[PDB]
Amino acid sequence: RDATKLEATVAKLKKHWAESAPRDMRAAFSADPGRFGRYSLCLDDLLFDWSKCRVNDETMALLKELAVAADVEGRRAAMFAGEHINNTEDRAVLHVALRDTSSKEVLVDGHNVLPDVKHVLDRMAAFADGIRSGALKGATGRKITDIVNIGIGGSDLGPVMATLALAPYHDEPRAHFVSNIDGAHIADTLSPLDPASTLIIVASKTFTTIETMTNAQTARKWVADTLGEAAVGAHFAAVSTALDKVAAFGIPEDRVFGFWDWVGGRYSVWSAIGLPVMIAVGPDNFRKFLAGAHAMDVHFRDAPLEKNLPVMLGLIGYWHRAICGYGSRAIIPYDQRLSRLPAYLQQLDMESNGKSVTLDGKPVSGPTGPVVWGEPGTNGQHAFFQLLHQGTDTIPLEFIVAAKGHEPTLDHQHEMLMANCLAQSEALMKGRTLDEARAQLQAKNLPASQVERIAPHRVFSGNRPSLTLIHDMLDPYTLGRLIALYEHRVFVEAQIFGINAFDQWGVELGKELATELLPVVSGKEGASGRDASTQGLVAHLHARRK
Amino acid sequence: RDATKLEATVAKLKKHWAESAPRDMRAAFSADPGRFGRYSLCLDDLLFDWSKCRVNDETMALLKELAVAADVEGRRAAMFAGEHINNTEDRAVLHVALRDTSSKEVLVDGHNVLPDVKHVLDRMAAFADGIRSGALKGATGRKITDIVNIGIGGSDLGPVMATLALAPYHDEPRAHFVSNIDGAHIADTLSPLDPASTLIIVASKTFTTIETMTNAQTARKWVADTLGEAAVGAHFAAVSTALDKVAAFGIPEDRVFGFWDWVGGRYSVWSAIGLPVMIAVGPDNFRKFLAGAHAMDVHFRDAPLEKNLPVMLGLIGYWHRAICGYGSRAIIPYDQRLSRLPAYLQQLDMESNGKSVTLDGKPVSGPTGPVVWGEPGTNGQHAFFQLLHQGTDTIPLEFIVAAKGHEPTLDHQHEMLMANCLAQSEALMKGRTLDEARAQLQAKNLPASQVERIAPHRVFSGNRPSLTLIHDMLDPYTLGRLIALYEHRVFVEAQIFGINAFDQWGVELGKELATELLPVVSGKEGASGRDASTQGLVAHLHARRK
Ligand SMILES: [Ca+2]
Ligand SMILES: [Ca+2]
Ligand SMILES: [Ca+2]
Ligand SMILES: [Cl-]
Ligand SMILES: [Cl-]
Ligand SMILES: [Cl-]
Repeated sequence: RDATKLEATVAKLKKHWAESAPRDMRAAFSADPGRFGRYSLCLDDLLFDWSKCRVNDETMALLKELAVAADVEGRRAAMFAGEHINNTEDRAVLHVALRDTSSKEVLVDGHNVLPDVKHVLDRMAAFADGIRSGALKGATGRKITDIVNIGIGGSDLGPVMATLALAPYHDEPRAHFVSNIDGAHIADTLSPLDPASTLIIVASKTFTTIETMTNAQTARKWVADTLGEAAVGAHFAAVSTALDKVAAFGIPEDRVFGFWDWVGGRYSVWSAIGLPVMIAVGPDNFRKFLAGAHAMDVHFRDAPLEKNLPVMLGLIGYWHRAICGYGSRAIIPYDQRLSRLPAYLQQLDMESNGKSVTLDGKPVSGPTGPVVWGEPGTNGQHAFFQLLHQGTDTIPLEFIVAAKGHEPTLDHQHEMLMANCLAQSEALMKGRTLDEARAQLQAKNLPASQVERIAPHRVFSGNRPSLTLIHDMLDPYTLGRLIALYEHRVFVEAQIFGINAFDQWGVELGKELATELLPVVSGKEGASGRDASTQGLVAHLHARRK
Repeated sequence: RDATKLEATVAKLKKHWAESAPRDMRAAFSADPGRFGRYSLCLDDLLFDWSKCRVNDETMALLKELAVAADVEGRRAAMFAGEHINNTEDRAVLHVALRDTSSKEVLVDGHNVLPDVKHVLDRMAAFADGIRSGALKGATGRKITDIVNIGIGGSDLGPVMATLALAPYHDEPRAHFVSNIDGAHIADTLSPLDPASTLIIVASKTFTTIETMTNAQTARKWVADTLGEAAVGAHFAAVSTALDKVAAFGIPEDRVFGFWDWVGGRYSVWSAIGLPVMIAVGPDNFRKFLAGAHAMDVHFRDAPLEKNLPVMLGLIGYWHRAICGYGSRAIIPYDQRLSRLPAYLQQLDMESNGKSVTLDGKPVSGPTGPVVWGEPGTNGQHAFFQLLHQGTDTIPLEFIVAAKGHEPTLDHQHEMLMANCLAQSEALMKGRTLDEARAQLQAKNLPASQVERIAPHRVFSGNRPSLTLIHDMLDPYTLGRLIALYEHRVFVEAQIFGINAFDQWGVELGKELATELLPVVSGKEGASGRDASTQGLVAHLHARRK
């Protein structure tokens, strides 16, 4: 890594944005239709087109220089090598090992981790098969009809996202996900269910995660109240490494599935944490999900910078955020089954890159992670695209769509879906001028004064950037490949930012203060010494609760 | 409205923010604990506390001057009076009339709308009661067990949000919501259902909404394929005013429920669009939902500026966006049942205020609507609060929480939920200095070298603003009151921005281009000279579809 060169290149990119980057995208496309080919890449059926971004050959040359000066490639090699690149926590970062079916070995501290990874998946598969087949029954001999995952953050969003995304691959048992400490979540989830046919999965590495374990004890009582204490072992599984604590809870060791310190929560869906996903779609589908991620990993590791999809995606995201000054990015998947992808991507991106200090503990040099937000298309069009088109800020779009849906009789609806996806990016680029707006109103034969009055309200600046990702069909493999692409774009951006993508020290202060405030809120102690707002809110809660 | 006074006051606010607004919030609270009282207001049980925002008495006086200069009060009166304040469409704006049980008359174009409003509600209630009781059966004589709403935008987000929010008040029948043109949505929703016990509600004022009516024809074929053509009339209701088209489709007169041009989509959950919510919770609960909104309407209309909750919420929202420069705001409801509130507020806020021209068609003077986003607490803490605490940008928080949950046996979970809510706002304000981070590490007896290595990563800037809203319990009335609060804050901000909150010209370009693109995507027509990216994406789709 070359700090001087990196800084010089950042400055060149800012000068370039100011003086040389394309301003009129209609004109750029008109004069230079070759830009589609130059600013797109494929990996197998996956097409990544960033040609509607405000870039030219000089932009891409500078971005390559940036990737080189940031040592994206060397930092990547360190990750794959099992080096302790999570420096603040002194840990390896090896979510890639979780889906690695090609390497002979991957070493962490002198130990080949691959056999352990594969052994856990094998045990998960045997368990999932048994639950799915009815071979493994509840305490009164019933086939399990419902599974309830209990976890927070990374122990939840991945499982939810993937399970919903793979609905066509999921039959019985039904899958439910509890995460909020709010009692509404566990209460509303368990109330319609029968304990006799329900499996609870408790996802916590330590088995002391306060919110998860509080929910877990509520579920434990729900089982034991109806089926008796002895039934707990037939109605629970644990995703945990705290073998002492899982035994104390009454979960047999053959229903406990572990993972490792080098699996970050927001990168854990590939591990034992994905157990509810594997129960939902079956082990074969879960392994296809792993295989798709693995294909993206091999590509990420091996493709030269100019052909490397995640590197280009990270470079373009960095461009948008740090150089163009866009504070957010909207990720709009044109697939209702990806309804919970944006929320997943919020954790992956924002918790990784929402950082103000570098690896070495110094203040960062520019903006770091942007706000990530979105909803599926077409839904989002009818909620907030008004602002994306006519708002005062430019917000870059990341579009995702499949060439084929899963409904053989509704391909016409899929055609409308695709047309809308392509039309929105086209609209953001081309806009509509006052003359064009005027002409449309004149064609309705409105009075001249009304045309003149309304026309300015129908103007669209255009030149708003977007990129589009197209895959053949959202199947397990394609989903895995998509998530991995985003894991690696986030890695890339973090390296350019100079931050640790793999720690999360920013959650500690809230936890600390929540621990102090619990007995205060519960009426067990005073809010003496705290700020007057915290005091006033505590006082109000107490008054309203009395 | 005084444009020169308004510009002057904005300039004063910018100068005040730079030079005089509080920079050290710990000091601001410790020196002046009275700030909690001065920067909070109540309406009945509803507490609104903005004392953790970066404001003092001079900020608040300037914001009052701003409201006066913008003629917030005159514009509000014009809304309540039925004037055509949606000037670009030449329409009144009277969502407030939909819940108005106190006024003698509300006039639009000389006609009292209140009796029509109340008559539609009465008809909806009779229908809802019949469906709920089993008096109104399917074509083969079954009690309806499932309702499926089909709509886009404002015909979907409100129904979804409110039905989830009021889960404790919803028994039978089950409620489902279809919106995406993606065939996955209607197929996944209808697949498990029995047409014999299913009622489809088609929400489209025109009954020509392309996505909704495509979905509606798919649902109609689903009913007719199993039950026969004649059965359609017993399995559909319409929220529409297109009486000829509704009759042609097969929907009887007594199951069509209308609304008016002065009800905007994103303000429509109070109208006949709320029918599925009314079938879910019952008419008595729906009327309580309206009553809560009405209580907030009367307050908004009648309270003086500095005692007016929506006015002060809009002024603080404007301050954050236009003065402090915060491009987004995070709305974090500490209630799992409000899981779809942020998505609802995105449409309400962003589609209203994501505008670049003033009422008179001139370019706006500064930033308009911000990006609105969020997830419920505590879930969001474990997803993205890392970034909210330690990211490079400050993003203001709007917290919402209840003093009491619906599960007495889980009130300890509710105490944890409230403690986390208060801890997050406290943490955002207070932060943690380097010496404070070091002291925590030193208390764990870590080596000095480790203390110095780690401490900078555990620093929190603090001084990050938030406001908190507390209500006693999320019941129908409280939900109604909360949504109305946000309708009116959006109103208030729009008046300061000088824009039309009530049009949405920005959705037209995308629709236009999607209509054109459909036959090109389908292959029904050849190419016709679009940009190389659109062409490239089309060619890829054709290639992958065979
Ligand atoms: Ca399925
Ligand atoms: Ca203190
Ligand atoms: Ca800003
Ligand atoms: Cl996590
Ligand atoms: Cl004109
Ligand atoms: Cl009609």
